[PDB]
Amino acid sequence: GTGYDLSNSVFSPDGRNFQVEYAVKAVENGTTSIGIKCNDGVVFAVEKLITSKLLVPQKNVKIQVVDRHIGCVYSGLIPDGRHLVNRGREEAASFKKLYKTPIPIPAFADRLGQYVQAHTLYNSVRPFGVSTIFGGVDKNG
Amino acid sequence: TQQPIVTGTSVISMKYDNGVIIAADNLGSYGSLLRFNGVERLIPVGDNTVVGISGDISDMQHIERLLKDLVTENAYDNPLADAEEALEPSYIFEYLATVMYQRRSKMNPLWNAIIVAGVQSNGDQFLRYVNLLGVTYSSPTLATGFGAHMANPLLRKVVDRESDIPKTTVQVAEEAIVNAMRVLYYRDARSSRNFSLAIIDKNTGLTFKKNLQVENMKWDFAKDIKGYGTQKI
Repeated sequence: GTGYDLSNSVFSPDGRNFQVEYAVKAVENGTTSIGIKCNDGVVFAVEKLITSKLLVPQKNVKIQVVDRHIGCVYSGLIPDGRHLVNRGREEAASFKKLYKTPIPIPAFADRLGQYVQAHTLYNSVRPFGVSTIFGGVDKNG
Repeated sequence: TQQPIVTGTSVISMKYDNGVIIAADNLGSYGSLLRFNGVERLIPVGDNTVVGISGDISDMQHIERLLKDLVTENAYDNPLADAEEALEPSYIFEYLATVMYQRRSKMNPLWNAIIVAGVQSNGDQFLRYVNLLGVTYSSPTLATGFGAHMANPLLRKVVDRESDIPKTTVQVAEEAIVNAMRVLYYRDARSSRNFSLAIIDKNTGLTFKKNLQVENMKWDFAKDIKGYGTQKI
């Protein structure tokens, strides 16, 4: 058969979700962004394409902050990255409200992962067109 | 909150030529029981604002969490969060007052009286009061509970009108605040000897004095009081 790539959450005969891979294609077409885990922390870096010199320098920030200890950078559709960061901020807020301590990095990672994966379960929603490098320092380093 | 349980008493504050000063005793009373000592009731918001809270301590901790999350959310996507777009005292107070009036209008009030003190970005002093009813007002001197009956007379002796603010040095204001705290310890049954004080000045930083104690207590004349009228020995 054919037509497997037209709808989201549809398995192809080889067991793939082609809409997710097209989202990955959209990601690869984005600007470069990297993260480096060091001995006692993390560093995030991103390239911002200066399309013209009419862009105000040092503005148009791409790196976003979650809570006060999590840093997130993304490549792909910037609006989808902002959406994912907002969801993660809500997750971190609820975690702090219930459990008092700021959300650990693995917990936050699983929150974001469950959100993104849920966006690949239904044909009524589009997969996320971003790849996200995030992290920070918690009680475990 | 439909009835307060663990409560905190007076919070007092006054303006002076360069800024504001605010004090509150470190006591959480459980009815008539001075149960919890060492309860910080002055919450610095950043480096230019201090919120003094009186009343239900659980609602005070709720307000603390709200202020923390407000600072956090102000930091989001805001490179000037440490500069031009930092949280101002007027912003924090208007948020608190909106919350208090909404809770009052839902018949579920935050059983507190709040004094937001600080210095604006333009150096202007901010000193305003909101309570569980949503009533808001500002004055050169502000006080909650018993302070509003006893501390305010002593503080208005120092700063009676707006014109007296530029004439009020920080030494005079701090001395007045400490004397008012001593008077409150004298005549308030739900007050503590230990208190905390906070000075927010436009020229220096935020100074947060903890573990202060009421001193210079006049009790000697009590040895000469005998009986309740006719007792001679």
